[PDB]
Amino acid sequence: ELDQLRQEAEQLKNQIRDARKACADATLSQITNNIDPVGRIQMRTRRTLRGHLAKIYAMHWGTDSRLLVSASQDGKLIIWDSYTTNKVHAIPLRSSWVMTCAYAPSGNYVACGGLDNICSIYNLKTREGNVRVSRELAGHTGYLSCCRFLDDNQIVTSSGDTTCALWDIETGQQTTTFTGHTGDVMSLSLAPDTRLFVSGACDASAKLWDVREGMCRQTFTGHESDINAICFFPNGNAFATGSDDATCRLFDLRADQELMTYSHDNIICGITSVSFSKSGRLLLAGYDDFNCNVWDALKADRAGVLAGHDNRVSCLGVTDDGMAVATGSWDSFLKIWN
Amino acid sequence: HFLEIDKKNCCVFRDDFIVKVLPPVLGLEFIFGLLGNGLALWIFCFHSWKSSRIFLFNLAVADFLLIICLPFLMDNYVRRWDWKFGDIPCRLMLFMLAMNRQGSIIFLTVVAVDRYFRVVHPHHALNKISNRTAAIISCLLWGITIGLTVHLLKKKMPIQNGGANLCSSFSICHTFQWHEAMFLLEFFLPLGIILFCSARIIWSLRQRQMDRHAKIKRAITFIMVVAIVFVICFLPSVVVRIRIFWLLHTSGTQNCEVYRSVDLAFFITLSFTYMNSMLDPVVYYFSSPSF
Amino acid sequence: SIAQARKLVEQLKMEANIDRIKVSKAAADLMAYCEAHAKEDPLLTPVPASENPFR
Amino acid sequence: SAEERAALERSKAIEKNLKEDGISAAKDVKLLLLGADNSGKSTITGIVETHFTFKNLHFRLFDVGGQRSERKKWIHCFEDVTAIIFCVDLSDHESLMLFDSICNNKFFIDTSIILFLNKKDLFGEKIKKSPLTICFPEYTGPNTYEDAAAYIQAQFESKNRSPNKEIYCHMTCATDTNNAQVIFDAVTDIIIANNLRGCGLY
Amino acid sequence: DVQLVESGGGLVQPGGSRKLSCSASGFAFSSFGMHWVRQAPEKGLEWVAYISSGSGTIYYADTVKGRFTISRDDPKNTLFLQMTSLRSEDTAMYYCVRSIYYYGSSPFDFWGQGTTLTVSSDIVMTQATSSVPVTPGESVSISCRSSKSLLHSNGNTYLYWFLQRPGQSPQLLIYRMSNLASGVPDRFSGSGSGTAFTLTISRLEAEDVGVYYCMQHLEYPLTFGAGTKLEL
Ligand SMILES: CCCCCn1c(=O)[nH]c(=O)c2[nH]c(Cl)nc21
Repeated sequence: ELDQLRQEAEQLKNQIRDARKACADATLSQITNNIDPVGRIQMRTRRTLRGHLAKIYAMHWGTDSRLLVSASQDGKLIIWDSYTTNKVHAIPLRSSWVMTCAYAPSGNYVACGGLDNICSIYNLKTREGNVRVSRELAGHTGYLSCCRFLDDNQIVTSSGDTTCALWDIETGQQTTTFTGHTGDVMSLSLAPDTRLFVSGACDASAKLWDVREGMCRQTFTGHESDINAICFFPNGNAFATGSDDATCRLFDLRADQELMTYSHDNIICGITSVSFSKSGRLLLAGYDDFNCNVWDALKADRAGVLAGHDNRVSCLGVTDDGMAVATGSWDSFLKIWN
Repeated sequence: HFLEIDKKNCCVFRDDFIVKVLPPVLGLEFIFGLLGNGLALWIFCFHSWKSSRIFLFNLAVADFLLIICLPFLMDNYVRRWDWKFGDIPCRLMLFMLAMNRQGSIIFLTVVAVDRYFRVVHPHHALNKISNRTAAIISCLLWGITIGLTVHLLKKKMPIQNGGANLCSSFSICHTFQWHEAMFLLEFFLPLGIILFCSARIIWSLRQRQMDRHAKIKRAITFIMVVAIVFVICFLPSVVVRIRIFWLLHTSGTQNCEVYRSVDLAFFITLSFTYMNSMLDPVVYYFSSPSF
Repeated sequence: SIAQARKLVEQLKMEANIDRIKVSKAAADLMAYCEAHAKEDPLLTPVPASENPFR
Repeated sequence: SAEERAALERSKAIEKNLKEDGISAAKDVKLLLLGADNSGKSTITGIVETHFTFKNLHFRLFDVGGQRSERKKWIHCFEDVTAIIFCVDLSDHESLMLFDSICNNKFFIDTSIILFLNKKDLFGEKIKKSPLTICFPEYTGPNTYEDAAAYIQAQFESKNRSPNKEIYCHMTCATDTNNAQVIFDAVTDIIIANNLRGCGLY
Repeated sequence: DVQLVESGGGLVQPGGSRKLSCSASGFAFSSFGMHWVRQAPEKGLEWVAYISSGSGTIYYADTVKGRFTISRDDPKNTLFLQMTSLRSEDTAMYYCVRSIYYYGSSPFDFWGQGTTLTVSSDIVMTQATSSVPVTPGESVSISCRSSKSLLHSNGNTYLYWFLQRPGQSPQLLIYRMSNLASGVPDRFSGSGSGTAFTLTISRLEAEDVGVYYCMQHLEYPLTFGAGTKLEL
């Protein structure tokens, strides 16, 4: 009985392969060969937000494109005024082992989580002037790896226990739970319209989730090893994924298959962030080799190299205005590049 | 042979053996120090992240200034003490050496006391001072180098000694010999600090039986031989200067002819501090198996 | 295990039946979006000090 | 601007507070703690932090065994630990694969391991009833406490390959206070080694 | 709730001395600044003194500098104003005003109840109108002007608007001349630029009767306008 189900699943996967291959009437390069390159896109260090005591593990940009929140295993989530380097808040964490953070679109809330298996929703605009935990969201069986806000109330989270979940910070309960990965769900990225999101798992597969259905919609694959970071293309019809296999791939949602593979024989180090620029021409991948390598997303070749860290980069958040790209790193210096 | 300075009778010699013997020795020391310490500075500049590296940086820079200054010693002695460049080069030269030698000695002592705190009191907060604190303490030690020898710029020179113009401070005569008193002190007291630190570090390592590892056993050898090379380089010059003061005190004046051999020995053996300048890069450049 | 595999194959069918478009159309749409908005990205184009807040 | 200047004052107050907290934290020593299930750790839901003080040091021990996830994805957090305390239930000896994995992990080639063989008395009594061949068929020697203990001790240390680290094996009967002294002096040797490394001399 | 209460008022002989204290509760007093603002018995507000967080910086009004001294006991959540050589002009009700400064912060957001104390080159702020009779349902307008342009080069314009209801302490309504204060209805709206500012009230209700003071924060000492009475 079980063997019949396994055979039918194999037949279904074969049909997936056949249908995906039939639609591949061209490659991205075969069309983009008529397009001129961006040339040498050199970028330089404008500022350097010093002040973390240890390795920085996450950074996120406020929707106003000025405040940036950084989280480090020193146990402090500090909010930076990026135009003046002034530190605005120094939030003490209940545990030092933070691995992700998020800045709410309204700017009212700052999320934080890590090996605690608990996601803390800090409230910034408290009447008493201090910043205090609003909720301590709990229920994952493993470390919360990445979290993002859809609005001030409901936060989506991704955890090492092969699950992504959608919370309500108004009640602390899960409104919906997403399951289906085999490995740890290392990273997550919400689409620009927040109607749906993608997550990359340590089983080298990336999935498309629908927050209102509560179920998967499409599944993507193609890296040899775990996906470390993932981010939507700003048009909402594609997303880039960066694996530990020292390559970044661009997956089209409507074409249901990988379109391009950014890699270079000099590279052996794993990816750690795959954020785009606002026009989508530039994919500012960040590498464990201490460098951020800007790939021209359509010509599929290197546009430039950004360097300066004495240790691996942990984030490559691009401002919502496209004005600057921040790069936190394990040497505690969150440089601002523009 | 006579020279008069500060209304005091003094004696000076110009025996040809100086230009026969010194220039080859100081030239070999110049070659060794220039190559080794130049490559060390090159590494440190384009190939600092720690306070001990900051102290080694200060030592290497002082040695770099001194090695850059030696070719004027070359000229001076190939000229047989006929200092053609005159007043300002003479006084600037004399400071430069004085300041750079002392600085090299005091850093070396500071590196040894650093290793002391790093190995006998490993947890002590002095091991945790930031690079900025190292920079300010380096500036303070540089201030010590400057203030302890700044008088030598005020010393009037050069002095006509006959058919030549003498550029020198080590004139042999009784005076309030501040510079020569420093010369004595900079050996004896840093010798005490260096030897005390080295002895305590190798008795701390042996007491823990941690020399059971080969790398620690090599560390034992370095930490011991630093004092040995220091003594080999400086001891003969300072002990000869102590003789000079002994002979001046006992044998009296107006019979200077007998001191010629001992002055020859003094000048020729003094170049071992430059020999020290050649060998110092062993501390950092020619260092442990990371090198 | 049997019911779990049944759910797995049912999900595979539900994902298989989704609509799809030719890759040429997708790549053309991505290029059209990118080139339509190319003038408004301070990273791929240089920004003068008059506009740049990170001076 | 008379508004921005007060924000600048706020930034330099909280920067000072960050520096003071860092100075306070620098006195602690962070040790990772590992071992098999029920294997001696308890005698000596997420991360289980525990801490104690000895000779004015403030040791922090992390029992991370609660993480039901791949080591590879979170072990990089502990890259900065001073030492790894590894425990073995000697009365059992299946942990050798875990030791092999953790000793040569990409992040720990420079971090020394402290290795407590635990429940040694139960092992000695078991030797009077079962040969060491039962948990190690390859064993070739007499059935006695001292030789079997030395064998498994060398067997654990034989897993290291990198010369850049040391394994400080030790034995405990889980009925003595000597554990704190053993860890303190081992950590003191470890800190001296790290200091000599920092001087470019080790 | 956040609460501020001050004490130490009464009648003092001219030339005497008195200590006024401000007691805070329910908020992180150590991280807030504190100001003193005083009101003559039938006149608009006037500024007195400042003290920053952690006692780092202090400022005084020109009419007061040296006559008063301001200090705070952060662990006791108490601010002190020590006062000497009281002149006839020093009779006023004194309000304790909190403030906190960072990007996006709202200074002057909460005011104490005030203590009646009685005795036996700066930017000047001016309002073109003294009284405006108005009725509910209609819109209302109040306007204020400055001698110097408040729009600093960094883009902030530091005009502030306070509403004082009869028999009560002032409350913040508009800060930095465009932003709406926390907790105030949406009826109010600031506007203007440079040296002229306007506060617009849409669909007025009787709850908004009172005196509206414009204020600048571009430089110390801070200065209040004479106040426009929106009278029912
Ligand atoms: C200016 C030349 C004087 C010669 C004697 N002399 C000295 O007075 N100070 C020195 O530092 C030094 N080094 C060497 Cl070799 N000779 C030295």
